[PDB]
Amino acid sequence: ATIGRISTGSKSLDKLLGGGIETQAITEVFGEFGSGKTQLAHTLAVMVQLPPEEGGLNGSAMYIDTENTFRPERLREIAQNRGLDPDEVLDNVAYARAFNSNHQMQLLYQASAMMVESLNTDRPYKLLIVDSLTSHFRSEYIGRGALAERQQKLARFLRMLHRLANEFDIAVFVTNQVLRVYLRKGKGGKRIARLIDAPHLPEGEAVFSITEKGIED
Repeated sequence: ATIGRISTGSKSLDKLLGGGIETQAITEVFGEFGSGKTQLAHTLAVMVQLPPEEGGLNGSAMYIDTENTFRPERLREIAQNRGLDPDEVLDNVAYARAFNSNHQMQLLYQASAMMVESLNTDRPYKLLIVDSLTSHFRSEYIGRGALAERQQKLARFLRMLHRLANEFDIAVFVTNQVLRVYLRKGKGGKRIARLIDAPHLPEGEAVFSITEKGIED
């Protein structure tokens, strides 16, 4: 029942989030294409695996890809640049591609089954990534008349994500193309993260960089 924390790689971004990404909660990052959402997702996929003193929870990660954003070659560079074995870091990230919105919900029943199997092991799942959470729902429910249903399907998927985060004590990290964090391009390849409407965290901004290590100050 202790709320775990995952470092994002950047200490200024971790400060804004009150210590990092929370287990038993969903953290949403939104912004335009190229604002760093997937780089943050890839950095977290590595960070989670690290011991607490280094910013992780000694866990494994699951990655649900909706629009082919997963880059194992990028995860290998981040693992290498942080002094880890890239093939071992890769082995600890379960990847699954969602082809449609209904397949996306079905993937959560598979994540649930996988989480149970790895629960007693020395490396339980501590992170679930959903890259471009809303892309399939917007593709399939177009126009004024399918707005009610899209919102209904989306709310249902969010209810499911909340249940998994609470019963397995995992962080859920979701990305959303343009807890909520707005990402934006800053000056000189810098990125600005702005925290919006957090109940117990003040609004503020955090500037960070995209490097060979993924995300850092």
